[PDB]
Amino acid sequence: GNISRYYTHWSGSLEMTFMFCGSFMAAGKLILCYTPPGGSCPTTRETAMLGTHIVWDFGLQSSVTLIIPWISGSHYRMTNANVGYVTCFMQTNLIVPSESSDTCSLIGFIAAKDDFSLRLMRDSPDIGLHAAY
Amino acid sequence: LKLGNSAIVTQEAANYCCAYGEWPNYLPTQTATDRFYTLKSVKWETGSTGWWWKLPDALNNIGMFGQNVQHHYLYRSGFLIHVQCNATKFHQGALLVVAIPEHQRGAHNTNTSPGFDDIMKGEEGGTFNHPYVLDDGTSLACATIFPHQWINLRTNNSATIVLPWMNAAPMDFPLRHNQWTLAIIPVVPLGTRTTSSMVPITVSIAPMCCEFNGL
Amino acid sequence: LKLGNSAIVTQEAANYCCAYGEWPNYLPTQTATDRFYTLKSVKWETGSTGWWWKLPDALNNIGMFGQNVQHHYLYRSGFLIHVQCNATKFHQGALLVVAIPEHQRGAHNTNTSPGFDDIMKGEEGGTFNHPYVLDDGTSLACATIFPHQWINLRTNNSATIVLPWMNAAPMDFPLRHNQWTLAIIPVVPLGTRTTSSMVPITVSIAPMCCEFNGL
Amino acid sequence: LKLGNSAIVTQEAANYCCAYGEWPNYLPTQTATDRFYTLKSVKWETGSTGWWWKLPDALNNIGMFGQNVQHHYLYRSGFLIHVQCNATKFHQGALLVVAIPEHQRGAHNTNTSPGFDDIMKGEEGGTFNHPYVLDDGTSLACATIFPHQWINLRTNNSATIVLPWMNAAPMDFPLRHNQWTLAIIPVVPLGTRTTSSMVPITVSIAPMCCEFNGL
Amino acid sequence: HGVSETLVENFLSRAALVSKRSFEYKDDKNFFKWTINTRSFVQLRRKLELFTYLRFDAEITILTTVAVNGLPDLTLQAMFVPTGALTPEKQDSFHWQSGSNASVFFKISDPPARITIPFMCINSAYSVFYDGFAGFEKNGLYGINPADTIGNLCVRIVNEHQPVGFTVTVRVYMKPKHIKAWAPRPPRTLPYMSIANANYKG
Amino acid sequence: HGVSETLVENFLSRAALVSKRSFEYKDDKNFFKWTINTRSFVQLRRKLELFTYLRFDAEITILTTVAVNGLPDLTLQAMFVPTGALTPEKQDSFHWQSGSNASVFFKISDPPARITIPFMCINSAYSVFYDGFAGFEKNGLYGINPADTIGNLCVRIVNEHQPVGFTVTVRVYMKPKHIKAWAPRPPRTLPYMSIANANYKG
Repeated sequence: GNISRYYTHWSGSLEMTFMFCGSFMAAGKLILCYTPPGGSCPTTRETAMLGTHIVWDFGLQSSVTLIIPWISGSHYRMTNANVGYVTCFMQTNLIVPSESSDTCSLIGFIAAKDDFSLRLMRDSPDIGLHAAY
Repeated sequence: LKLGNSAIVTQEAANYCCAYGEWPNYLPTQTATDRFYTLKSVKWETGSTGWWWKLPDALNNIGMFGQNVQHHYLYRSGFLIHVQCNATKFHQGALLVVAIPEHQRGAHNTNTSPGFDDIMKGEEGGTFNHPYVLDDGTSLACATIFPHQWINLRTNNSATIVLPWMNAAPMDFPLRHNQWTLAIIPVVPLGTRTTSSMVPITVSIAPMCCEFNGL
Repeated sequence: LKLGNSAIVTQEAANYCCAYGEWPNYLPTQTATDRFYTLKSVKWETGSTGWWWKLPDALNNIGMFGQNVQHHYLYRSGFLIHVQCNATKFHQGALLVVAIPEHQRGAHNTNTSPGFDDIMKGEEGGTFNHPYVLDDGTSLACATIFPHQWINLRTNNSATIVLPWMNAAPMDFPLRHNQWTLAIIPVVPLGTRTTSSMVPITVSIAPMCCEFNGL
Repeated sequence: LKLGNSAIVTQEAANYCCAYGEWPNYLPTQTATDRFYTLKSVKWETGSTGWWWKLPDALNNIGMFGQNVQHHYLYRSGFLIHVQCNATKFHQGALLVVAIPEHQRGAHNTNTSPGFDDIMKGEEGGTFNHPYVLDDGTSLACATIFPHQWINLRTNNSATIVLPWMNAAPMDFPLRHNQWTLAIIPVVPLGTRTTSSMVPITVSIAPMCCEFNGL
Repeated sequence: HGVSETLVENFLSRAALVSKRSFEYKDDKNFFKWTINTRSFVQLRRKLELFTYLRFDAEITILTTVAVNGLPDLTLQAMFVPTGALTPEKQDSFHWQSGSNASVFFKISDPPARITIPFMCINSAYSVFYDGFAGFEKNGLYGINPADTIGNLCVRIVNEHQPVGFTVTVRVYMKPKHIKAWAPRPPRTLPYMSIANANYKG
Repeated sequence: HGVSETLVENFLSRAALVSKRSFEYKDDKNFFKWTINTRSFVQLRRKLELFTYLRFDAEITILTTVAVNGLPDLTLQAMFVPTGALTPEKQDSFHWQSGSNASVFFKISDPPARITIPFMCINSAYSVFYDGFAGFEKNGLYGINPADTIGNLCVRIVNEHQPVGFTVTVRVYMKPKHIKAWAPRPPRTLPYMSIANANYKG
C-alpha cells in the first residue's frame, strides 16, 4: 500500500494470508468470500457462499492464502473507486475448551504477486523541521 | 475438496464413501453448478435426535443449481456431500451420517400421508421425530445397509459420501422427486461436563455431474 | 543447536531464517566465543508490549565475547538467535520475532535524541513503549520486510534467525555501534482463562564467526 | 444467420460488411450470449428522419447478454447486425445503415451536454432530430467513411454489418460506454401512392465473441 | 508518386499554438496553468476530430514574451503535472519543488523550452470521441474519458518579487509526433459551441 | 514487462530540491553554506529512509535567482568542501581560493552549474540509519555516523561590493546517481520531529 502510492497506475494480483492465532484446540469455521469489482459487498453468510469463497475450518489449519485475481487497478476510476471486497462470515461458533480463552484472534497479511506492476511515478501523499546553514 | 469458485480448506481429509461403489459419471446440457453449497450449520446438543436434508430439495433454491432447477425441467446429477463436525478432544458422541435412497417418510400415529410442507423443507432440512425407526417404520440399527459413514468424535470429525445417480429413470423432476436423503443421526449423544455442550455440524453439498433438459 | 560448551536440547527444531539469504562467513583473530548465550527469560503476559535486545550490546559484558569486546577494538560477527517460547496447548498469541538492521530508535513526544542509557541496555534489553510504530516512527505492520519469524503458540513455540554481518564497513566498534536489534513483539496478546497468564520467552544468542582486532 | 437457439430464416442473404475489414475474434469467460436479439420493428414512413441504437446499450437488459452485463463488470464483444426492411416492389426509398464507432452525440442549440436519459435509450433506441448532421455537427453525406450498407428498396431489402471490437482498451464497461451506434437514416424518403406508406424495418443484433470478467 | 505528404504523420505533426495566455507579476494566482488538451483552437480541433482514436507523443514548445508595464532576464519553471499528481494553486506552493513532476527551468533569453510528453493514456490510444460517461452513476459527464487526461502544464516565474511589474505572455506550441490514427470520421460542418462536447447550433 | 520503472535507480534518481536559501548582498555572513545531507525535505527523506544503506554519487545542480531590492550579470563561486577541509566563515576568507577544494565559477546568465560529487564515505555505503554513537564516550550523539558526512557546499558572489543591493536565491538540486541500495525498511508513518533523529509525536 505504501510503495504503490509512489506510483499512479498499479496492476497485478494480490494475495491475502489470514492467520488464526487462537489456542491449539480452538475449532470453528470461517467463510472468506471474494467480491469482484462492481459487485456489491455481501451482508449475509448465505450471499457470501454464493460467490467466490472459501470455507476455512481453522480447527487445525491456521493459515489461508486468498489469491486476488489480476485487477489493473487504475482502470476503474471516474479518485480511486472500488476494487472489490474480501469479507469474512462465521460459519460455526468458536469452539474452545474451558481452559483456553474464549476470545481468539485473526491477523491478515497482504503481498503482491509476481505479475504486479507499477508505473507513472508521483509523490507520496502520506508525508507532509526542527534543527546545516 | 475444491470445486468451482468454492473451496473447503479443512485438514483431516479422511476416507470418503462411494455410494454402492459407484462414481458419478455423465450420461453418455452440462463449472457453474459443480461447486460446494455449504448449508447453515446445525447445533448438535445433548438432546438432538437428528437432521435430514433431501436432495436435490436442499439445493432447489440456492445458486446456479436452484436457478437451473427452476428454469429447466429434467435433471441428472450425483452429489458430493462433506459433513464436518468440529469439536474439541473433550467432546464425545457418534453420528451416523447415512445417505438413504428414496427415503419415503411416514407420519407418526396417523393414517394420513405426509404433506408437501412436511417433506420439502429446503436448505433448513428437517429433524427426526423418531430417529430409532428412521421416521419410516424401519430401524436405525440396520440403516448401515445404506451408504453411510461414522463420525466418532474420538476418532474423526468429518465424513464424505459420494452419491451417484440413483433413479430407475435416466432423468428426473427436481421439484417433484427427491432421490437421496442425507441423514445425520447422533447414535451416541453429545457429552462434556457443561450440560450446554453445543458442537456445530457443517454440511456441504456439491452436485456432481449435473445435466439438464428443457430450458 | 550445539555450539561450544553450550547446548540447547530442545525438541521442535523447526525451520530457521537466514537473514537476507546470507550465511555468516569469515572475512577472507578467530570455539571460545561461538557458543549460545542464553539470556534471562522474560515473562510474556497479557499486557506485554514487546522486548528488544541490541547486538552486540546484549553480549558486551557476557563471557568470552564480552571479554574480547572490552579487550579488542574491532569486531566482525554474525549471530545465531534462537527464541523459544514454551507454553501449553491452552495458551494463545502470536509473536513477531523480527531482527532489525540499524534500528535507530526515536524518542516519543520530544525533539531530544535518545541518550546512551536509553539505547545501551545490555543483557536486560528493553521494552517497547509504542510497539505499533516500532519505537521509531515507522510501522509494525510493515516490519516483516526485515528478517523475521512468527511464533504462533497454536503452531510453533520457537524461532531461529541466522544473522550475517550487516555493516557498510568491514569491521566495527562493538561498544559504539549496534547492528542488529532482535525484537519480540506480541502481535496477538496472550490468553488463557486465568488472567495472570505468564508464558516465558527464552532468548539464546550465539555469535557466529567472530573476528577481532586490536588487543 | 443461425446463432444459438435463434434463427433468421430470411431469403435474400446478400453481401455482408466486415467493419474495417475485421472479423470478431476472441482475445488471446466465454452459445448463451451468441444469438440474434431481434429488436422491435420500427415503422418507416414518409416523414421518418432515422433511428439509432447504441451497442451494447440496446442489449444491456435483454436475455443472457443483459444478465451477464449486469452481473459482470468488463465485456468484450463484436456484433453481427442484420437490418432487414421488407416492402413490396411498389415501394421506393434508400436507407443508409451505418455503424458509427464512438458516436458521441451533441445536443442542438444549447451548450449543455446530453444527459444520461438522452443517450442511454435501450431496446427502443432513438430517433435522429437532425439526421443531416448526424446529430453531432458533422455530415450525413460523408458518413460513408464509417462501416455502412445501403438498402435501396429497388435493389435490396437487407443489410448485414459485422462489427469487431472497437476500443482503445482491451475490455470495457457495458453500462458506462457504448462503442457502436447502429444508425438507419432514410436518405431517399419512402414513397408509394397512398401517403400512409408504413414499411417495417427489423433490426437483429447478435453479439459475437462475448467475453466477460468480474462476476 | 506523391502520397508521402498526405501521410497522417505529415498531416498532423505541425507545431500549432495550443495555448496563449498572459499572466501578470505582483504581490491562476499570477502563474500559468493549462490543461493539456487539443480542443482549445478549432483549426487543430477539427483536424484531430477527423479520427476516432489517436496515439501520439506531444512535443511542447514554450515561448515566453516579456513586457514591462529594458527587459529583465528571468528564470521560468514549466512543470508537467500528470494525471495522478497535484497541481500548484499558488505561485509559491510546495508543489513547485516536486521531486517526481517533470520540471524544466529556462530563461527568457534562451531558445524556447522544448520537452516531449510521452503517450500518457492507460489505454492504447486517446479517444477523440467518447460515447460514454465518466462517472459510475448517472451524474457523470458525457463525452469525457477518464483515461485520456494528459495532465496539466504549470508555468511560473522562479524569481522572487521585483520592483518592476511586467506581463509574461506564454505561447505553448504542441507538435504531436509518432502519430498513429484509427477509424476516420466525417469533418465537422457546423461551428463548435463548447469545448466540452459536440453540440451544434445550425 | 514493466519492472524497469520500479528500479531503485529509477525510483531514487530524481533531481529534487535539496536546499533553497536566499542571501543578501551588502558590506552565513552574506554567502551560502549548506551541509550536504538529504534530511532537509521530508519527501526525499522518506524515500531514502526506505533503505538501510545507500551508495550513490550526487549530481548537484545550482540554480541562481537574482532580484535587486535591471538585473546585473554576476559571477558566483560554488565550492565543495569535503569532510577534512575547512569551510569559509566569511565572504572574503582565504578558504575561497583553496587549491584543493573543488570550486566552480559560473554566471547568472549561464545554464545552471552542475557538478558530480562522488561517493564520499569511508565505508562502502552511507548508513541512512545508524544505531550507534559518534563519540567514543557517553556524550556522543545518537544516530550520527562520522563516516557518512559528505561535506559542505559553500556558495558566494565572487564580485566585490556594488552600489545596488540584491537578494540571491540559490536553489540546489541533487540527483543521486549510480544508486545501490540495501536492506529495505518500513515507511515512516508518523511526521518527523527533527532532522537529527527519528523521534515521533503520534
